This record gives sequence, structure tokens and C-alpha cells, in this order.
Amino acid sequence: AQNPNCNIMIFHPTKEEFNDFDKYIAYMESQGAHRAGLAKIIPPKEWKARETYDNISEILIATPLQQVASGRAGVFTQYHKKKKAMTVGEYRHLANSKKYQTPPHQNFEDLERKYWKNRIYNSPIYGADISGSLFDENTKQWNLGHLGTIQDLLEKECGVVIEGVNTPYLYFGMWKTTFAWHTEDMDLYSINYLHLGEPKTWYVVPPEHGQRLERLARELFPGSSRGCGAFLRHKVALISPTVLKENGIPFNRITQEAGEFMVTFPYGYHAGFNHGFNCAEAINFATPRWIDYGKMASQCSCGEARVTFSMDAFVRILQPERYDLWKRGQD
Ligand SMILES: O=C(O)CNC(=O)C(=O)O
Ligand SMILES: [Mg+2]
Ligand code: NI
Ligand SMILES: [Zn+2]
Repeated sequence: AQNPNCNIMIFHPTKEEFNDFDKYIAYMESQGAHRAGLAKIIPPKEWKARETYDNISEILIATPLQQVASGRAGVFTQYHKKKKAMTVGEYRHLANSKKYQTPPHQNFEDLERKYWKNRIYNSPIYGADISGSLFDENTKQWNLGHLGTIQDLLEKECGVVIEGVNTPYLYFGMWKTTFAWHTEDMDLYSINYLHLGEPKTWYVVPPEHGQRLERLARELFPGSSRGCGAFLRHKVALISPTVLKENGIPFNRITQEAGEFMVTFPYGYHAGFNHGFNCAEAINFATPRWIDYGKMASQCSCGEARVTFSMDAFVRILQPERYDLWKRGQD
């Protein structure tokens, strides 16, 4: 078995290997990459996502989210308070302000220590889930707006034709902006490209050990667990590396820099934070190996997680028993 310790693998495809997306994903899995739940892909040196970022300040963040924490430094939840709209230019200037900017630090490790010590005491503002793309239409390789769609994958593998579309989303971050512990909707893959700015630190639990993280989360967030049998789908809970180590949960960490892709694999729980002002683009995708994970994916039916139009069909086809109850939650 390849990669039996479930380490995060880093890939360096040549320009030739960067032509066929599906094939390269299947290659990385042949080497065991998926066992970690997360992989990094460094593009060939010839490749670029677009020519410059010189003209992005006019993108609108219609509903910036202030991420307010509650709890203790290593075990907390966050709620998102909606703020008034602002442009990317306005947000970048806010991120760089004295109140929100990255503090002085020695290296990524010192900054990681400062994040876990001090996150809860601040409320950074995140522009998340903004439909759109920053890839130039002429970028033909690994263009996250030109991938094969999940609906077409399900049709190719299973024969069934379904409604729905699959488009990318932009994320504008600042120091301390935080992504809570989660897997993807329907335990899909994700791919995330860091277009510009400061790094993103990731934490991930191997898919084969995901239920260990779930059991710890039920112990650490006991009222949330009583409320919903899949409350990590709410994307609100944080648990630090120190707390994971104290509780024996297997995990790995890695820092993504501008110009790099990350892939998350089905049922790979992940969380993380941004180091400073940045912009990322991400989208879900599927392969043949995902289908079985999609059939088994948990679902939030308490009504909090409230998700896309396209998830309907996935539930209806892959989880017809749950259909009914999940759509009671979704209405
Ligand atoms: O970059 C972010 O804030 C969060 N992204 C993801 O969880 C992802 O790509 O799967
Ligand atoms: Mg613009
Ligand atoms: Ni994710
Ligand atoms: Zn729920």
C-alpha cells in the first residue's frame, strides 16, 4: 500500500503532465496521495493562471463575514456576522490596517503559534463563497472554471442525467481568517488555487481516520452534537493541533503559498487559516472513486447547513432513502 503513514504529498508535474487533469489526479492517487486527505501541486514553471492581478480591486464582496469566536483558544466555535458590502480594494486596505494586519513574526511556525494563542480575541473579516473566477479564459491547464462537471461525472459513471451546475468560488482572506473543520459537500474532492498574497495554513485528518475526529468533536461540542447528527457540516467548529495531539487524533499540516494548488480528497477533514491578505479560488470536483463516498456522506437535516441547488440531485440519486428527511431540512 502506497503512503501508509498518510503523509501529505507534494507534486511537481511537468508542463506535459499538466495537460490532462483527470489523469494527473489518478496518478497522484496511484502514489497514495489521497490517504493524507490533502495534496499540494506546484504548477510547472511555464504555467500561469493569468497575466497580472493588476485589475481586481473592483470585484465586489457583497456580504463580508466577521468571524466572531466563542470558547477557549484551542476549542472554539465561530459565527459569521454579515457586514456591509465592500470592494476588493476596500477589503485589501482593511486587511492591511493596524487593527487587522499580520503581526511581526519570525517564520511560519511562530505565526502558527500566535494564531492559536490569540485567534479567539479578534474577529477578522472574510470574503467567502463569491461566485467567480480569476483564471484567464486562455489558460488551458488546470483552469478551475473549465473542469469536467460533477453532473457529467455522475452521468458517465452511473448513466443518470441530472440538473445542476458546478462553478468556482473566490475567497478573499486576511490575517486570522479561519476555515472550520469540515469535509466537502457530499464528501466531494476540492481543488484550491492561491492566486495571490499571503499564505494559507492547512490541517487535515486522513480519510481513513475521519470518524476519530468526529468522535472527538462530539465530546468537545456536546450541545452541538445533540442538536445535529452531522454538525461539522455547519462549518463552525475549531480544534487546535495541540488539542488534536492530546487526544491522539492523526493529522498533518502544510502551508500553501501563492501560485500553488491544494487538492482535498473525499472525506478528508480539513481546517486552517490565512496569514494575511490573500485571494484563493476553489471548486468541488468528482472522480469515479468519489461515487462510493458520495453514497455514504453524512448529512445535516437540522436545517443549519443549507446548501446549493446542485446538492439536491446528488442526494436524490445517491441517497434516495435520506432524500425526504434532508429536503425537510433544506426547505
Ligand atoms: O480557502 C478557504 O477558505 C476554504 N477552502 C476550502 O475548504 C477548500 O478549498 O476546500
Ligand atoms: Mg476589478
Ligand atoms: Ni473545503
Ligand atoms: Zn445540522
